[PDB]
Amino acid sequence: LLSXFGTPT
Amino acid sequence: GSHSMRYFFTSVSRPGRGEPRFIAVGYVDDTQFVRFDSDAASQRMEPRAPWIEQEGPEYWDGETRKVKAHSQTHRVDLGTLRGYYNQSEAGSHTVQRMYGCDVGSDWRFLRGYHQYAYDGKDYIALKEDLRSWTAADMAAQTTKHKWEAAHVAEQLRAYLEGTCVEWLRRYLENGKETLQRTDAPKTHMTHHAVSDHEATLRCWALSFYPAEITLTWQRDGEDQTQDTELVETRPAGDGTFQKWAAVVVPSGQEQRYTCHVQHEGLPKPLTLRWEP
Amino acid sequence: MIQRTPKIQVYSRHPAENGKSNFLNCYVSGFHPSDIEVDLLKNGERIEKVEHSDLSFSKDWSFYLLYYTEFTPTEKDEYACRVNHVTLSQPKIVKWDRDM
Repeated sequence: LLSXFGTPT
Repeated sequence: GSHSMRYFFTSVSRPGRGEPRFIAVGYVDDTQFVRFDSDAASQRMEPRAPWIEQEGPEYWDGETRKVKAHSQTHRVDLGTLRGYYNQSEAGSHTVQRMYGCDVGSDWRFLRGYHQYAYDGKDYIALKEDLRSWTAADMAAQTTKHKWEAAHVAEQLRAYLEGTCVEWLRRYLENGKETLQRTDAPKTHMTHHAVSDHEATLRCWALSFYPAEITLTWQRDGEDQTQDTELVETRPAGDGTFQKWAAVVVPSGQEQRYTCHVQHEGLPKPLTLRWEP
Repeated sequence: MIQRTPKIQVYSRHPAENGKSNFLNCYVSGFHPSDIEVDLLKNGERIEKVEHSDLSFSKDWSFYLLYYTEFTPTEKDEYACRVNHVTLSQPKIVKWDRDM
């Protein structure tokens, strides 16, 4: 299963 | 440890020609169960293993949503980065990401990891204590600060120690046949005269899973990392791997050379000798 | 930004028997960046019914990819693999040898 968090640098 | 779930993201910018290429892949140990490709028909999370096809349409819809979410984060990241490093709009640039959890032989959480690269270089890694980041340079400190404010690691700790393991456990159960099996390498050896006064002995390991193997040559029982040729392990296609290792010998002297093979599928390592 | 040359290998899924249906594999690995041309040649001419696994990469962030296309080996048919990359003056052509 994949994360729910989109980590924009 | 005995079992590992990893996810692999690559985003590639193409400036003159539209939105970045995005490719996501999920892995249980050496096995690929899911794939997304932005340049593919369905525009959906697709299966690639039997034991994941059984999953219901809530699973696929979710994943497709979250994976498009990931590609959209990566699309921004290529902007911000080009800027950080002040790169022209002219060139292609690559973002790679890898997260997942390992579990141990009892299937309790071993360790978490969440690693990011830009242009094939470590940019930022989450540290093994799952509280803090390692920043590869001062572009990457900016990000670290940004993710320290936005309390990112806390929300990654939730997923890596919780959902990641709990569905790793699930994928192991539903794929007992495939994921918990160990395929011993089938070993043989070949000869090819090379020079008037020289042969090559190629020692072979075929149809093994998982992918971790060791092949060594001995001459008269003394190891030869010298004089040898070792091809990096490679997938058969069929969910198994292959390796060979060759030494070149003085002809008449083959019998002196032994190739030794380790794999968890072997209790006692196998010694193989040239034997018509 | 980096650049690794890809290390190529051409090899049959199963031990080659002339007349027996099999799989030809072109494995390109250890390479960066990802954009790469790869085909499977029969006696020079391009095999079009080819399939590739999804891009991934290894512990050092170098990419790997498997191109494969069902085929039946023979004594005279010469199978090869042409790879081009931005780290290559000229495309590499690597002939298949059934004992590599």
